[PDB]
Amino acid sequence: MKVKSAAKKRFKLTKSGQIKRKHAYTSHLAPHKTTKQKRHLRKQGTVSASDFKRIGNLI
Amino acid sequence: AVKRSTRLGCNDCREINYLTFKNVKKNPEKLALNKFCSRCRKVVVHKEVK
RNA sequence: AAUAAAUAGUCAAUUAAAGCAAUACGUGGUGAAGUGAAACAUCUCAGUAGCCACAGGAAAAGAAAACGAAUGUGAUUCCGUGUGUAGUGGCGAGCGAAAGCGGAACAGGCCAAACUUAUCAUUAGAUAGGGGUUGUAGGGCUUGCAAUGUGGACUUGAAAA
RNA sequence: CCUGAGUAGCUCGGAAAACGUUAUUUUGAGUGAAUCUGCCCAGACCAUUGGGUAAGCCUAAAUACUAAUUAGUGACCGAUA
RNA sequence: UGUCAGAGCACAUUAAUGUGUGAUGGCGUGCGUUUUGAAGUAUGAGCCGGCGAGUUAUGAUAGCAAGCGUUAGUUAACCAGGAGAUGGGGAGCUGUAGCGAAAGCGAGUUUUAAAAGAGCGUUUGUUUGUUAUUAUAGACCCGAAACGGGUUGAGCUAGUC
RNA sequence: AGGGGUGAAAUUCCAAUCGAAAUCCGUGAUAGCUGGUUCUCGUCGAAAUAGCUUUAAGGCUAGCGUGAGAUCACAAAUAAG
RNA sequence: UUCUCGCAGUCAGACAGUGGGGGAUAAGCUUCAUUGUCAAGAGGGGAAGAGCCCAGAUCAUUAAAUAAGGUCCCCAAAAUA
RNA sequence: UUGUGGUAGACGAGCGUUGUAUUGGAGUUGAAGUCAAAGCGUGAGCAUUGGUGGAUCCAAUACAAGUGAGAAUGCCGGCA
RNA sequence: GGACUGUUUAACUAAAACACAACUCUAUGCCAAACCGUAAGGUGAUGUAUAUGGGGUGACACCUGCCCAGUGCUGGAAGGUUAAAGAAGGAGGUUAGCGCAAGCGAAGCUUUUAACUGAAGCCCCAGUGAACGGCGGCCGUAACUAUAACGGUCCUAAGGUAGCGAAAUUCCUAGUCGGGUAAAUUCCGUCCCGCUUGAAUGGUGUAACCAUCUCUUGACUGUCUCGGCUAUAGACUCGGUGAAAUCCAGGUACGGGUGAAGACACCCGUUAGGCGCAACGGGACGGAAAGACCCCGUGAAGCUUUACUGUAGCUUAAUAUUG
RNA sequence: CUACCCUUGGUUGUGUGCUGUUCUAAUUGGUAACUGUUAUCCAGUUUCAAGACAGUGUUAGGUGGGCAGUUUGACUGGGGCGGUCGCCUCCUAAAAGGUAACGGAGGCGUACAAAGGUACCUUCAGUACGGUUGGAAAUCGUAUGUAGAGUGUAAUGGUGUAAGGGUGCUUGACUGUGAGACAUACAGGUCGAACAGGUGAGAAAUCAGGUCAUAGUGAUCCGGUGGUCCAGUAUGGAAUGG
Ligand SMILES: [Mg+2]
Ligand SMILES: [Mg+2]
Ligand SMILES: [Mg+2]
Ligand SMILES: [Mg+2]
Ligand SMILES: [Mg+2]
Ligand SMILES: [Mg+2]
Ligand SMILES: [Mg+2]
Ligand SMILES: [Mg+2]
Ligand SMILES: [Mg+2]
Ligand SMILES: [Mg+2]
Ligand SMILES: [Mg+2]
Ligand SMILES: [Mg+2]
Ligand SMILES: [Mg+2]
Ligand SMILES: [Mg+2]
Ligand SMILES: [Mg+2]
Ligand SMILES: [Mg+2]
Ligand SMILES: [Mg+2]
Ligand SMILES: [Mg+2]
Ligand SMILES: [Mg+2]
Ligand SMILES: [Mg+2]
Ligand SMILES: [Mg+2]
Ligand SMILES: [Mg+2]
Ligand SMILES: [Mg+2]
Ligand SMILES: [Mg+2]
Ligand SMILES: [Mg+2]
Ligand SMILES: [Mg+2]
Ligand SMILES: [Mg+2]
Ligand SMILES: [Mg+2]
Ligand SMILES: [Mg+2]
Ligand SMILES: [Mg+2]
Ligand SMILES: [Mg+2]
Ligand SMILES: [Mg+2]
Ligand SMILES: [Mg+2]
Ligand SMILES: [Mg+2]
Ligand SMILES: [Mg+2]
Ligand SMILES: [Mg+2]
Ligand SMILES: [Mg+2]
Ligand SMILES: [Mg+2]
Ligand SMILES: [Mg+2]
Ligand SMILES: [Mg+2]
Ligand SMILES: [Mg+2]
Ligand SMILES: [Mg+2]
Ligand SMILES: [Mg+2]
Ligand SMILES: [Mg+2]
Ligand SMILES: [Mg+2]
Ligand SMILES: [Mg+2]
Ligand SMILES: [Mg+2]
Ligand SMILES: [Mg+2]
Ligand SMILES: [Mg+2]
Ligand SMILES: [Mg+2]
Ligand SMILES: [Mg+2]
Ligand SMILES: [Mg+2]
Ligand SMILES: [Mg+2]
Ligand SMILES: [Mg+2]
Ligand SMILES: [Mg+2]
Ligand SMILES: [Mg+2]
Ligand SMILES: [Mg+2]
Ligand SMILES: [Mg+2]
Ligand SMILES: [Mg+2]
Ligand SMILES: [Mg+2]
Ligand SMILES: [Mg+2]
Ligand SMILES: [Mg+2]
Ligand SMILES: [Mg+2]
Ligand SMILES: [Mg+2]
Ligand SMILES: [Mg+2]
Ligand SMILES: [Mg+2]
Ligand SMILES: [Mg+2]
Ligand SMILES: [Mg+2]
Ligand SMILES: [Mg+2]
Ligand SMILES: [Mg+2]
Ligand SMILES: [Mg+2]
Ligand SMILES: [Mg+2]
Ligand SMILES: [Mg+2]
Ligand SMILES: [Mg+2]
Ligand SMILES: [Mg+2]
Ligand SMILES: [Mg+2]
Ligand SMILES: [Mg+2]
Ligand SMILES: [Mg+2]
Ligand SMILES: [Mg+2]
Ligand SMILES: [Mg+2]
Ligand SMILES: [Mg+2]
Ligand SMILES: [Mg+2]
Ligand SMILES: [Mg+2]
Ligand SMILES: [Mg+2]
Ligand SMILES: [Mg+2]
Ligand SMILES: [Mg+2]
Ligand SMILES: [Mg+2]
Ligand SMILES: [Mg+2]
Ligand SMILES: [Mg+2]
Ligand SMILES: [Mg+2]
Ligand SMILES: [Mg+2]
Ligand SMILES: [Mg+2]
Ligand SMILES: [Mg+2]
Ligand SMILES: [Mg+2]
Ligand SMILES: [Mg+2]
Ligand SMILES: [Mg+2]
Ligand SMILES: [Mg+2]
Ligand SMILES: [Mg+2]
Ligand SMILES: [Zn+2]
Repeated sequence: MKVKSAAKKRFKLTKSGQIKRKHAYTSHLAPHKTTKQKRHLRKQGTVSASDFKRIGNLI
Repeated sequence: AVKRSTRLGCNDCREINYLTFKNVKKNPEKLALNKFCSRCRKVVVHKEVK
């Protein structure tokens, strides 16, 4: 099996197996979002349980 | 969509630190507000930047 | 022969080539499409199938104008790992090494040019020999010492297993 | 004194390499160098440092395969196999 | 078109409230498929016998079990050995320290002027055997109209000579 | 002589076949579509819903099932206030 | 019926009562909310009926009491006023 | 004591076929096959006897599968 | 309707379709245009504008009207825009060097940009219809009514001319009228608001011809009123050989109802001794063909175009052969 | 008088191409002749005709269904046609929330340097009466009136000492964050206490992380711009990235 080249470059793993990710809606069209929204989307997050199983076998 | 947004940049480090809205048709004069600057860590004049 | 010479052409003698197959391996030229991307054109399929040419008992490759970042390795080939890593991708489907390390085997040789010899209406810029084969540069020019060996990818024979 | 020239480079279209063309390799068209204080390379490029000697040739072994000859084997088949 | 009761008839056994037939009474619209719903005026099979569809190779995850264990665990290629178990082979792979895009720091680290706050960490291993699922391969079996590449056909027929 | 031929032209004819022969090969093409998938017993036992989908006969996640483990009460059910 | 992990199937539903939308207070119509059954559930009543009523089949018994429903005959079971 | 309708599906426990490895055993005084019968099991299934048959087969514990046919307008053979 | 004789879908369409003699347009000066191939080579043609290729129409007779706006084709002065390529220069990277730093900075190479030159084509200007094609409305108006010769106005490139017309064309429409008949959605002639006829995708006539279409009529007849008879070969019976599709197992009634909504099989009734033979087709949603119609599939194939992306060919320029 | 820099013209002179001639030796010929050769091809030698043209190779424009590979959506009381596809408000929606139909009505893809923030002051529309232009209705005074007024907007909800109107000062329409919740398949969305920095209003308490609230919006990839305490393929830069 080959690791998907798109699964990597977008999902980093951690010590306990959580898959770190970046928030979307942070590429353009900045004036259409509030500074609260922008500063909340700047921080990183983890995949939800609904996607953890699908990303585990993808990596 | 229409583009009524404008950028406000500091006048000491010449850094752009704010994104606001402006009506070019109604308001003809450039904005000259005074806002907080992350670099200078103080309040300083921010002017409209193209 | 045209056309004087000379070539084209014609004839004779000698030596090789033709072809086949092993439903298999090698090299080179040419080279798709079904399919996947849940459509499709970049892409994939795939340099695969097929077509053709040349072999050989294997073929191909091969002795650094190299790897590559070090007080480093020192032809080519094949196996494991490095790793599904660095990367490359309408960054989509996908594709995917080169170093290094551990192993199988191990082998390095030879021409051109200089310089020189002999001969060609010697206009040689040509033929046949000696000299040379490189990188911590080599060789030639002139002048000496030490050498008669060790080893080959090497010919004929004889003997033995 | 000699050390491989329409050659290495460069431009225009392609390709090989994992790479969808790009440092390295190759070429259809055009142009075109230098000679150990020389030339090429270390992913655009320049300088320092270092590595290597292109444009000539040959090369056993480990590697790939079994139509065939001899011996033999099979938790392979036993006439719809 | 059978089943539960049931006379009469004829026999005698894997000795068993026995076996063969069944006047008569009660009840009773097949089997698979696909559908909300099939006795089906939907579908598939005339009958019998044989054959006929979840595999293999390489990896990932999880359950169960065994070996070895806290500076652990385990070898791949290859060599010897019976086409062996195995011995040599520690190249490597997983775990042992994490955080950050990265230089970097380190039981801390990223963000930030911040040590405040927040995110991630401040521990529970490895190699095999078996089972389940999954990825690449044709991947449970059968079925297209098609597409591309090569060859064979003008003895029928159409044209021309 | 077949992404070709021939056609006083009809999509005619090209070996009882022609909107583009016959045969072999890529090939076991692909099919979200039909059909089929073979021994037994025991425990438990659904859904036909929401969102997205060039999606509507398909797919992913959530909802409902099953196996293992944890949570004993503060968790979840049945009645009264 | 909450939390974690492994494996799913399901995305065509149907009817009856109740409250509505579309239709015409038509449809065994179509689209919702809710209570039930069928789907995936036999038995008894409805003469015959997937969805209505009574209920939930472990096997055997030629035992007894009952639910819906019924007691002239078919067909088990009644009499008084 | 509470239970035991059941499709898709999940989980658990078993039967049967062929062969191999270890043990033991039967067989021309008759093995497999094959037919019949009034047997034993909760189920796959398992025996006993007799006829035919003429040379291999059985039991236990493990292991490996081309391992289970009623349907595919399924293929082949035979017969209605 | 086609001029004709002919040709055509082997195996459902022989015709009004194709072809044909004839007309016209266009290209072609010969190594001709066109065509097969990749090229050689070849057809055209051992021909030479009275010749060859292609488009359209289809004897013969009379005619073929208007529009060059759009598209196509041909030609054109200059002018504007435009590729490759060449090219004056410009901007950076590096560092010899200058400078306390900072910074500046020669040549060499190297990255990139570039005025300007640069054909055809396009924009633009004319011609071209037997080239692709197109060729209108509204309002008022004459001394009975009716209608409008006539006048006004909008738009277009120009608004359909002749001829023919309820047509193989007419929706309304079985249009009105006349003829044919006792009676005529068909037929013949005529009328014209021709929704939407019309002049080389030709218009209108036309003698002869047609296994063409359509209507009336004489003779003629079993086409019919209306059915009947005869003879053979079958069918039927006997002797011999001996299939076929179909088929879950069958011992296979009718009426009303029910049910997946049209029952041999279910519920309630009625009828019916067992089994053949000859008949005829009501049913078994009878048999044969995994519906050709409809829909679905991110199915296939053929064809079309100013759908997209490409490409053979044709044409223009730079460069090499190239003075 | 001696020098440098602009507009324009002539001159001997070189450097480039641009159209225009002439020439032949490259090259071409399906002109003719001879020879190989008993030979229509081919080759050689001429002759004639062209001629640096043409043809051919490479590069680059134009035309090009002649040819090829594909695309040409979904919902739908069957399809085609018509209509719609995202977000917001009300009803259907059955007094928590949620709930469909090609059911019934409407809007949005913004606006405001003030319509934001703060401090202070202040409170309808309409109607009645009285008054030049002036009129049914402009403005003034008094009274009445409990929202029919305003709150930028489509509706709903809210709000009459408010969230409506006016004035003064300002830019919090801040920086780094963020415990805890709402709603959700995911992706995303919504509210937010509180902390640190530095500000605005106000005497202070306090308020200010855009508006009375709900529509005013688009993921990823790719490339561009500004800043930068990161990388810079031997080293120093640069290129190129983060
Ligand atoms: Mg393809
Ligand atoms: Mg595809
Ligand atoms: Mg697909
Ligand atoms: Mg060799
Ligand atoms: Mg180079
Ligand atoms: Mg490649
Ligand atoms: Mg050197
Ligand atoms: Mg470098
Ligand atoms: Mg050299
Ligand atoms: Mg055989
Ligand atoms: Mg046989
Ligand atoms: Mg009975
Ligand atoms: Mg019955
Ligand atoms: Mg079955
Ligand atoms: Mg059905
Ligand atoms: Mg149905
Ligand atoms: Mg029936
Ligand atoms: Mg049917
Ligand atoms: Mg079917
Ligand atoms: Mg059948
Ligand atoms: Mg069978
Ligand atoms: Mg395991
Ligand atoms: Mg070992
Ligand atoms: Mg912390
Ligand atoms: Mg362990
Ligand atoms: Mg013939
Ligand atoms: Mg094709
Ligand atoms: Mg046709
Ligand atoms: Mg035929
Ligand atoms: Mg198949
Ligand atoms: Mg498909
Ligand atoms: Mg149960
Ligand atoms: Mg349900
Ligand atoms: Mg529901
Ligand atoms: Mg589907
Ligand atoms: Mg699910
Ligand atoms: Mg429903
Ligand atoms: Mg529904
Ligand atoms: Mg209802
Ligand atoms: Mg209603
Ligand atoms: Mg209703
Ligand atoms: Mg219904
Ligand atoms: Mg079902
Ligand atoms: Mg029932
Ligand atoms: Mg009943
Ligand atoms: Mg029970
Ligand atoms: Mg009782
Ligand atoms: Mg009772
Ligand atoms: Mg009784
Ligand atoms: Mg059960
Ligand atoms: Mg056995
Ligand atoms: Mg026996
Ligand atoms: Mg089998
Ligand atoms: Mg005719
Ligand atoms: Mg004729
Ligand atoms: Mg015919
Ligand atoms: Mg005929
Ligand atoms: Mg030619
Ligand atoms: Mg000729
Ligand atoms: Mg004609
Ligand atoms: Mg005509
Ligand atoms: Mg005309
Ligand atoms: Mg004109
Ligand atoms: Mg022109
Ligand atoms: Mg007229
Ligand atoms: Mg007339
Ligand atoms: Mg007529
Ligand atoms: Mg009449
Ligand atoms: Mg008629
Ligand atoms: Mg008439
Ligand atoms: Mg016409
Ligand atoms: Mg015409
Ligand atoms: Mg006429
Ligand atoms: Mg005829
Ligand atoms: Mg007879
Ligand atoms: Mg007979
Ligand atoms: Mg009924
Ligand atoms: Mg069908
Ligand atoms: Mg398609
Ligand atoms: Mg396709
Ligand atoms: Mg040219
Ligand atoms: Mg010739
Ligand atoms: Mg030329
Ligand atoms: Mg071109
Ligand atoms: Mg095109
Ligand atoms: Mg096409
Ligand atoms: Mg394709
Ligand atoms: Mg549709
Ligand atoms: Mg419809
Ligand atoms: Mg309908
Ligand atoms: Mg539409
Ligand atoms: Mg509510
Ligand atoms: Mg409610
Ligand atoms: Mg409002
Ligand atoms: Mg204010
Ligand atoms: Mg306000
Ligand atoms: Mg892109
Ligand atoms: Mg560097
Ligand atoms: Zn600043």
